[PDB]
Amino acid sequence: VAVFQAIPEILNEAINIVIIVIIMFTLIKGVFNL
Amino acid sequence: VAVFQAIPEILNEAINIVIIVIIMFTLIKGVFNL
Amino acid sequence: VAVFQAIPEILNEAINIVIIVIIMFTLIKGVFNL
Amino acid sequence: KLFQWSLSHCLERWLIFASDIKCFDNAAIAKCNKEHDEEFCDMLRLFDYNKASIAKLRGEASSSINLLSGRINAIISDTLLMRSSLKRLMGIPYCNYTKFWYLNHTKLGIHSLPRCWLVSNGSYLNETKFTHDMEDEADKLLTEMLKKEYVRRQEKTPITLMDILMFSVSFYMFSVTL
Amino acid sequence: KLFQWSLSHCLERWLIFASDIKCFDNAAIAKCNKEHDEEFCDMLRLFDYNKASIAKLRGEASSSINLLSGRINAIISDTLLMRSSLKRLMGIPYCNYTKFWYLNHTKLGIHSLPRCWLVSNGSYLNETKFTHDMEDEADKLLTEMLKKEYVRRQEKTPITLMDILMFSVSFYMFSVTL
Amino acid sequence: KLFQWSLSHCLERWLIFASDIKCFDNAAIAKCNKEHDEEFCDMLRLFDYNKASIAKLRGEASSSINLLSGRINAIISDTLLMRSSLKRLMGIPYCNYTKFWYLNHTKLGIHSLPRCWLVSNGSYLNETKFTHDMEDEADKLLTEMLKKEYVRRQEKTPITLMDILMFSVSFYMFSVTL
Amino acid sequence: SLLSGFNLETVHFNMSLLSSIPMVSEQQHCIQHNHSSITFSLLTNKSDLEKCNFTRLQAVDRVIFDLFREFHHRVGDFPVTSDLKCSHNTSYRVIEYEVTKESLPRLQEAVSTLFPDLHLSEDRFLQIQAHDDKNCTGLHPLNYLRLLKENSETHYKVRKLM
Amino acid sequence: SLLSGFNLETVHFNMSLLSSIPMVSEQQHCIQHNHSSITFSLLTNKSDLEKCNFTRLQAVDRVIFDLFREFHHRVGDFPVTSDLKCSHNTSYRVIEYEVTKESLPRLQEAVSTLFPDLHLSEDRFLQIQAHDDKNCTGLHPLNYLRLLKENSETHYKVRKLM
Amino acid sequence: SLLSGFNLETVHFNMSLLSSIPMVSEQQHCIQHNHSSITFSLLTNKSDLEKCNFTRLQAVDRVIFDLFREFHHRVGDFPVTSDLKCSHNTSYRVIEYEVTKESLPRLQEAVSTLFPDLHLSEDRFLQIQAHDDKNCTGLHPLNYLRLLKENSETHYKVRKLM
Ligand SMILES: *[C@@H]1O[C@H](CO)[C@@H](O[C@@H]2O[C@H](CO)[C@@H](O[C@@H]3O[C@H](CO[C@H]4O[C@H](CO[C@H]5O[C@H](CO)[C@@H](O)[C@H](O)[C@@H]5O)[C@@H](O)[C@H](O)[C@@H]4O)[C@@H](O)[C@H](O[C@H]4O[C@H](CO)[C@@H](O)[C@H](O)[C@@H]4O[C@H]4O[C@H](CO)[C@@H](O)[C@H](O)[C@@H]4O)[C@@H]3O)[C@H](O)[C@H]2NC(C)=O)[C@H](O)[C@H]1NC(C)=O
Ligand SMILES: *[C@@H]1O[C@H](CO)[C@@H](O[C@@H]2O[C@H](CO)[C@@H](O[C@@H]3O[C@H](CO[C@H]4O[C@H](CO[C@H]5O[C@H](CO)[C@@H](O)[C@H](O)[C@@H]5O)[C@@H](O)[C@H](O)[C@@H]4O)[C@@H](O)[C@H](O[C@H]4O[C@H](CO)[C@@H](O)[C@H](O)[C@@H]4O[C@H]4O[C@H](CO)[C@@H](O)[C@H](O)[C@@H]4O)[C@@H]3O)[C@H](O)[C@H]2NC(C)=O)[C@H](O)[C@H]1NC(C)=O
Ligand SMILES: *[C@@H]1O[C@H](CO)[C@@H](O[C@@H]2O[C@H](CO)[C@@H](O[C@@H]3O[C@H](CO[C@H]4O[C@H](CO[C@H]5O[C@H](CO)[C@@H](O)[C@H](O)[C@@H]5O)[C@@H](O)[C@H](O)[C@@H]4O)[C@@H](O)[C@H](O[C@H]4O[C@H](CO)[C@@H](O)[C@H](O)[C@@H]4O[C@H]4O[C@H](CO)[C@@H](O)[C@H](O)[C@@H]4O)[C@@H]3O)[C@H](O)[C@H]2NC(C)=O)[C@H](O)[C@H]1NC(C)=O
Ligand SMILES: *[C@@H]1O[C@H](CO[C@@H]2O[C@@H](C)[C@@H](O)[C@@H](O)[C@@H]2O)[C@@H](O[C@@H]2O[C@H](CO)[C@@H](O[C@@H]3O[C@H](CO)[C@@H](O)[C@H](O[C@H]4O[C@H](CO)[C@@H](O)[C@H](O)[C@@H]4O)[C@@H]3O)[C@H](O)[C@H]2NC(C)=O)[C@H](O)[C@H]1NC(C)=O
Ligand SMILES: *[C@@H]1O[C@H](CO[C@@H]2O[C@@H](C)[C@@H](O)[C@@H](O)[C@@H]2O)[C@@H](O[C@@H]2O[C@H](CO)[C@@H](O[C@@H]3O[C@H](CO)[C@@H](O)[C@H](O[C@H]4O[C@H](CO)[C@@H](O)[C@H](O)[C@@H]4O)[C@@H]3O)[C@H](O)[C@H]2NC(C)=O)[C@H](O)[C@H]1NC(C)=O
Ligand SMILES: *[C@@H]1O[C@H](CO[C@@H]2O[C@@H](C)[C@@H](O)[C@@H](O)[C@@H]2O)[C@@H](O[C@@H]2O[C@H](CO)[C@@H](O[C@@H]3O[C@H](CO)[C@@H](O)[C@H](O[C@H]4O[C@H](CO)[C@@H](O)[C@H](O)[C@@H]4O)[C@@H]3O)[C@H](O)[C@H]2NC(C)=O)[C@H](O)[C@H]1NC(C)=O
Ligand SMILES: *[C@@H]1O[C@H](CO)[C@@H](O[C@@H]2O[C@H](CO)[C@@H](O)[C@H](O)[C@H]2NC(C)=O)[C@H](O)[C@H]1NC(C)=O
Ligand SMILES: *[C@@H]1O[C@H](CO)[C@@H](O)[C@H](O)[C@H]1NC(C)=O
Ligand SMILES: *[C@@H]1O[C@H](CO)[C@@H](O)[C@H](O)[C@H]1NC(C)=O
Ligand SMILES: *[C@@H]1O[C@H](CO)[C@@H](O)[C@H](O)[C@H]1NC(C)=O
Ligand SMILES: *[C@@H]1O[C@H](CO)[C@@H](O)[C@H](O)[C@H]1NC(C)=O
Ligand SMILES: *[C@@H]1O[C@H](CO)[C@@H](O)[C@H](O)[C@H]1NC(C)=O
Ligand SMILES: *[C@@H]1O[C@H](CO)[C@@H](O)[C@H](O)[C@H]1NC(C)=O
Ligand SMILES: *[C@@H]1O[C@H](CO)[C@@H](O)[C@H](O)[C@H]1NC(C)=O
Ligand SMILES: *[C@@H]1O[C@H](CO)[C@@H](O)[C@H](O)[C@H]1NC(C)=O
Ligand SMILES: *[C@@H]1O[C@H](CO)[C@@H](O)[C@H](O)[C@H]1NC(C)=O
Ligand SMILES: *[C@@H]1O[C@H](CO)[C@@H](O)[C@H](O)[C@H]1NC(C)=O
Ligand SMILES: *[C@@H]1O[C@H](CO)[C@@H](O)[C@H](O)[C@H]1NC(C)=O
Ligand SMILES: *[C@@H]1O[C@H](CO)[C@@H](O)[C@H](O)[C@H]1NC(C)=O
Ligand SMILES: *[C@@H]1O[C@H](CO)[C@@H](O)[C@H](O)[C@H]1NC(C)=O
Ligand code: NA
Repeated sequence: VAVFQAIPEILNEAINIVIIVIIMFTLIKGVFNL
Repeated sequence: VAVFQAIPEILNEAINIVIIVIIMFTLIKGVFNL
Repeated sequence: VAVFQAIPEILNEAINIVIIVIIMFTLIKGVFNL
Repeated sequence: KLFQWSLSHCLERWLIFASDIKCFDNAAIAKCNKEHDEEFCDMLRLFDYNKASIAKLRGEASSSINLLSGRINAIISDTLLMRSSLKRLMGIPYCNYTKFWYLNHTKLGIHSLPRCWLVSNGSYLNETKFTHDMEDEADKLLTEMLKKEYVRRQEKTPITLMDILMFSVSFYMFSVTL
Repeated sequence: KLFQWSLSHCLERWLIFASDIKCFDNAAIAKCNKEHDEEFCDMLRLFDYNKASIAKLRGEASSSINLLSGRINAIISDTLLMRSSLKRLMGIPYCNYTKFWYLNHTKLGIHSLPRCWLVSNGSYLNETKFTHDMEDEADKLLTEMLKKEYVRRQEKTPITLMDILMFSVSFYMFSVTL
Repeated sequence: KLFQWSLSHCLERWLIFASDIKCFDNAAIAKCNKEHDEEFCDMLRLFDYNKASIAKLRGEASSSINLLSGRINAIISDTLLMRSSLKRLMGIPYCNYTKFWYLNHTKLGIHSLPRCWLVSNGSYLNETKFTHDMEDEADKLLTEMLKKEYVRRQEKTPITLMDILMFSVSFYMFSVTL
Repeated sequence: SLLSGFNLETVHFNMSLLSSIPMVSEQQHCIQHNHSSITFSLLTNKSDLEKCNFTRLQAVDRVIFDLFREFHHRVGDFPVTSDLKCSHNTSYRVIEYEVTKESLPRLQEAVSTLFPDLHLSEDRFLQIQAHDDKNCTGLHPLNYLRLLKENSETHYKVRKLM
Repeated sequence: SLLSGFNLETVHFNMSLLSSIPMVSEQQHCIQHNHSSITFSLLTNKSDLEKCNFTRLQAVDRVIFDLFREFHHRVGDFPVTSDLKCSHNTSYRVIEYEVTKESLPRLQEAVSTLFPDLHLSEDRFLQIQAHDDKNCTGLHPLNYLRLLKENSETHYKVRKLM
Repeated sequence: SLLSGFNLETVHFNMSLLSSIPMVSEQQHCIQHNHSSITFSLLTNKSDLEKCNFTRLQAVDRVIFDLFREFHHRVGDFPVTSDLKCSHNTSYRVIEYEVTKESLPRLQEAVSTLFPDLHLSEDRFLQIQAHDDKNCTGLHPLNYLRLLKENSETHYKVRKLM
């Protein structure tokens, strides 16, 4: 649960938001294949 | 030969095994194209 | 403009040239789709 | 190494806690190996030297205190002791080496290296007068947690393997280009 | 922290510049927090102690100089002062703590931590006699710029997020494999 | 810098090896630039000061030893010398500054910074009594090899270029999404 | 804020096991090494003890000599007019310093290094009494390490100027 | 090269506000703490001042005592034959050291620690004159910190050998 | 294990070229700076040398004075009753310390700092003999640096207590 716990503290930084948005779009392409 | 020599020492770590398995599967897809 | 400014100083190193060539080829594939 | 004197804390109960915790994990004590600017680690060096002198100098009690003259800079930092003495003589809040505060994160479980509870005018400083240090130590805890995780990954992950990953993504892009 | 003595530079105009710059940004002064091997930071500690002694010891002037005996190693590094004295007595170019040169990059805007302008034979050394140090400091500026950028990214980017990125690229390759 | 005193080892044959190696590469000596807690580097500072005093103080032999009184902390670490003296007086194995062991990896070719061969009871310690230190130094060699490789890559690779790589993978995924 | 999630915990060291290092209890004006202790009392009456023969004190009671030696070197050049009287006695172990007007600055600058709240006054005596069984309360090494550092660095300033 | 893009800039500290720390102006042979200063003059004539009573000087003028104390401890064991004469005067504040043949090595090894270009000569006097209003020019703490470090580390070597 | 692949190699420094720094050969009880050496011999017979005039020794033989000065300061306050006899001779250079009962502790605490295996005994003399050509074997700077550090830090403890 360490991954989830750290996320709220430092979501402000832009780099972190940009990275997360890229990860989410990758999952969306996976759903598209299915 | 430095690449091969370092590999035996620290193959125990999971991350390293996961990375190597991904590399091997990439070569397999290359063979499939051929 | 920080990204562009740093580039001339250390373009000599091979790793940096290899990385840049890979980035350029990725853009070329994007143009091919278009 | 941190424990130079004692050669072949939790067992001997060096630290007393009011919170019901009885010991610190070995990593917590390791956090002082290269930390000569914190007085908690200096007291750890003093306790290590005490164990070593109890073991190797049990015979003569005269030598056990005739050796501490002009040799304290070997065991503890002279700079920290003299800074404490000067701040005490100037009236500035100083570290008297007695009380050590450390931020224990309840959820994540990580804690910070205990820092000295500065004392001024014969009374311990109120929490409200070093809360800036507490906030700095919390931010330091988060940043150093992530930095230490990166340091350990670099220590035990082949950088050549990472470059091979980069080249693998590269030629996978080359493959799907066709 | 760098400023141990003064507790609750630009405002008090500690630094004099011939270039028309009036102050350094807080990060420039922060660059000395863990730098005990540079005399510019030592002079910063001396000015901080001067502010603290002006504030807390304004009453008696006798104590303000009766406390500096055997307590300078608390404020400044003894090693640097004794190295300066020894180099001066040997004729080697030494740092007399007066002139400090720092490389200001005009375009990128970054500057280096001011280093001591070594003095030999009663005259400041010519630029041509430490230009190797200047080139080393320029290379250090570039390398430490990139290193500091990496350090800050590691400090404030979840390494677990990066591993999730790696696994995301992995299963995206798995997806397009079909 | 490591060599403060001598200004404008292999050539002068400072180090004697029984293994037929005649010198260390410049990086091996550089490994002491910021290492004040190892006695091999302290002896390197002593040899540098010896070269400087042979050059600049060849005239009067009286001054060459009238200057070493109260100025050794400039050349070598006082803490290490006093720790050696205290450990010697307590019977603890101490470093007498004579023998230095370093792990030379035959295949990879990297070696470790020479550490002091501790001496107890007038005889050098047997290998079996510090083999834990040898194992720690081997693990340190591997970890610090990978850490140094990462440090150099960060020093000479634009982090902005890496972020551009991340965004490039991102929009390549966006492209193949269509 | 950030500190809301974090909790403040207090760590205290176990000074009872610091037998080797001498510790200074300011609450009882006591320097204790192992089970041996020396108590600093501001007596108002003059004892009948003879002059201090330090070779004899070393031969007879090494414990008390070792205990007060750093304090005595922190006192520096004691005035000749002032009387330093040693018991030279195995059981009743007492070293009495006469707090004369000339001697008061040095003795105060030493006790304020060891026991900041001990205010020496003129026309009195500072009796250091050795006890082989007194367990002093409040023992911390800090003040003794300060004494050692002051002795090593500022020995010159406490010596006579002529 | 790399240095072509970079520019060399000079940083100078503002020593005028270093009131607490004593500073040493070698250009005027002056040690100044706050507004108080002591000037080292190589006088060629013998003053009529009496012998130095340092308790009286401390009682009377604390400023001058504090200013010259580190220098005096750097001089070490002054020869008895040599004459150290103190004014003990609130207005005309002067401490004169006789530069005898026996005393010249110590006095030179002290002035060369403070003022390297002051070459003391035999058959003269070193007058330290206190001024409550003289603003000395060239004040830097460096030499006084060197004096303090030499006093703390090498006090033994400046004491008499028998 | 990990250490199986790695090999243990020994590095020894070349002390022969350390001409500037004095080195201490404990095998020959010798302190050598450059080609000059001083040998510490426990003589059983009393020499006819006169009392030590250190100004004259400095004027005459600077080499021997510089060589033994740190050791002499490590001896501290030599007893007046004990006899320190200097040759004051260019060729036969000998400084003899009388190991009296009172002087034996200081001389032993100094030789054990320099030469731990030299056990001084009462009713003897410690002769430091200067040689301009003796090449002593086993020269390491370590003991002389220990001597310098002990002199700088613990000079107080080796001075008389009254
Ligand atoms: C370090 O310091 C300590 C502390 O100061 C010194 O210890 C002191 O040592 C003294 C010398 O030995 C000693 O004096 C003699 O001690 C004996 C009695 O001591 C015990 O009792 C006293 C209290 O005394 C009273 O009570 C007892 C009974 O309880 C009676 O016997 C006494 O008479 C008194 O009524 C306690 O304080 C002690 O702790 C002991 O328990 C006796 O030998 C001796 O008494 C003789 O002298 C008296 C006057 O001095 C006299 O009144 C009495 O009648 C005795 O006279 C006999 O002996 C003399 C020769 O001396 C002779 O001429 C007479 O004809 C007759 O035969 C002394 O009192 C101290 O008592 C003792 N103090 C303490 C507190 O222990 C220690 O010596 C010192 N170390 C060194 C090396 O100097
Ligand atoms: C710390 O050191 C300083 C510096 O050395 C000491 O300061 C000195 O103190 C002396 C003692 O008090 C003092 O001597 C008396 O001072 C008075 C005059 O001082 C002023 O003038 C002098 C110059 O003197 C000339 O000019 C004035 C007028 O401008 C005339 O009045 C004088 O006669 C002279 O012509 C300046 O230098 C000072 O700065 C002052 O401005 C007088 O009280 C006194 O004069 C009497 O003595 C003279 C000889 O000593 C004599 O010629 C004259 O006629 C006077 O004689 C009267 O008094 C005597 C008793 O002393 C009596 O027998 C006679 O019958 C008659 O009534 C002195 O000159 C110094 O002047 C002063 N120096 C300086 C530079 O300030 C200071 O004391 C010392 N501190 C301590 C604690 O010792
Ligand atoms: C630092 O210490 C060193 C070491 O102690 C001192 O060096 C000593 O200095 C002495 C004073 O100058 C010196 O004594 C005179 O030296 C001369 C001979 O020295 C050589 O020979 C001796 C051995 O002597 C024997 O052998 C030689 C021949 O080989 C014969 O000539 C001798 O007679 C002996 O048989 C070696 O040890 C030296 O190394 C030298 O090679 C002579 O001038 C002189 O002899 C005279 O005195 C003798 C008794 O003292 C006497 O028996 C002899 O007959 C001579 O008498 C003549 O002179 C006297 C006046 O003195 C006069 O009354 C007579 O009528 C007659 O004319 C001395 O022996 C030491 O020899 C020398 N020692 C060493 C080891 O070198 C050094 O001085 C000192 N430094 C200072 C500044 O004090
Ligand atoms: C500091 O103290 C020491 C030691 O103290 C001694 O032991 C204590 C336990 C206690 O009993 C003390 O009273 C005692 O002195 C002092 O050193 C002693 O000094 C005395 C006096 O000089 C010596 O006695 C003399 O020693 C010689 C023989 O050893 C000889 O000169 C003398 O004998 C001749 O004279 C006597 C008469 O007095 C006569 O009986 C003899 O037959 C002969 O003619 C005399 O005995 C002690 O031996 C010394 N003891 C030691 C251990 O050194 C020291 O003096 C003192 N310091 C000061 C400054 O006072
Ligand atoms: C260093 O200086 C101090 C203090 O100096 C004093 O003050 C200065 C401002 C200046 O005025 C100096 O001249 C002055 O001395 C010296 O300490 C003083 O020493 C003297 C001499 O011993 C003392 O005077 C005596 O003190 C006692 C009473 O307090 C008593 O013994 C004497 O009185 C008897 O004798 C006188 C005759 O002289 C007679 O008038 C009386 O009626 C009585 O019989 C005499 O007054 C001072 O009190 C001391 N002052 C202080 C403050 O301690 C010190 O001696 C000197 N050091 C050296 C080495 O010379
Ligand atoms: C330590 O040693 C120094 C120097 O030693 C000197 O040189 C050595 C190489 C060796 O020869 C020694 O014997 C020699 O002393 C000593 O300093 C010397 O001290 C003496 C004695 O005081 C001085 O001699 C006197 O000096 C004055 C003139 O310079 C004058 O007082 C005397 O002359 C009068 O008396 C003589 C009779 O003795 C007579 O002949 C004259 O005509 C006149 O009336 C006398 O010459 C030396 O000059 C000093 N030398 C130096 C270089 O300073 C020092 O005393 C000694 N220390 C101790 C504690 O003993
Ligand atoms: C490095 O050089 C630049 C360019 O000269 C400096 O920028 C100046 O900054 C001062 C202070 O704010 C301004 O008054 C000037 O107008 C600026 N000049 C220009 C041309 O923009 C910069 O401050 C220098 N950096 C350092 C650390 O000295
Ligand atoms: C200090 O240590 C001793 C010995 O281990 C132990 O018995 C004691 O309880 C400790 N003190 C405290 C207050 O915990
Ligand atoms: C303390 O005293 C005890 C006996 O009471 C002894 O066993 C122990 O060794 C002593 N400790 C020291 C450090 O001298
Ligand atoms: C530290 O200060 C506190 C203030 O109350 C005090 O209780 C404690 O004993 C002090 N410790 C020392 C060693 O002075
Ligand atoms: C030094 O500081 C003072 C006080 O802030 C200021 O007035 C003065 O101008 C400064 N000196 C220089 C040369 O800038
Ligand atoms: C310097 O003197 C002034 C008065 O001139 C005083 O207000 C100030 O406190 C003094 N400063 C120090 C550090 O003693
Ligand atoms: C430093 O050296 C220069 C050389 O010209 C000199 O002007 C300056 O005053 C010196 N500073 C000190 C503190 O010696
Ligand atoms: C020490 O150095 C000298 C001078 O370079 C050289 O000749 C000598 O061989 C060296 N000693 C050893 C034992 O290698
Ligand atoms: C050592 O002595 C030689 C002559 O034998 C001289 O040339 C050299 O300078 C001396 N070295 C030192 C460091 O004094
Ligand atoms: C170090 O110890 C060894 C033990 O045999 C000895 O041979 C060597 O000379 C020693 N060196 C010093 C400087 O004591
Ligand atoms: C003091 O502590 C000791 C053990 O260190 C114990 O035997 C004794 O009872 C305690 N109390 C007193 C009053 O001595
Ligand atoms: C020293 O005094 C003499 C004799 O009075 C005088 O001629 C000379 O000018 C004075 N020198 C100085 C520098 O005042
Ligand atoms: C010296 O500086 C002070 C202020 O520190 C000022 O009042 C005075 O005018 C200046 N000049 C002189 C000559 O005293
Ligand atoms: C000692 O070494 C020197 C050179 O340093 C040499 O000339 C001499 O022959 C050697 N041997 C002796 C016995 O002096
Ligand atoms: Na020191």
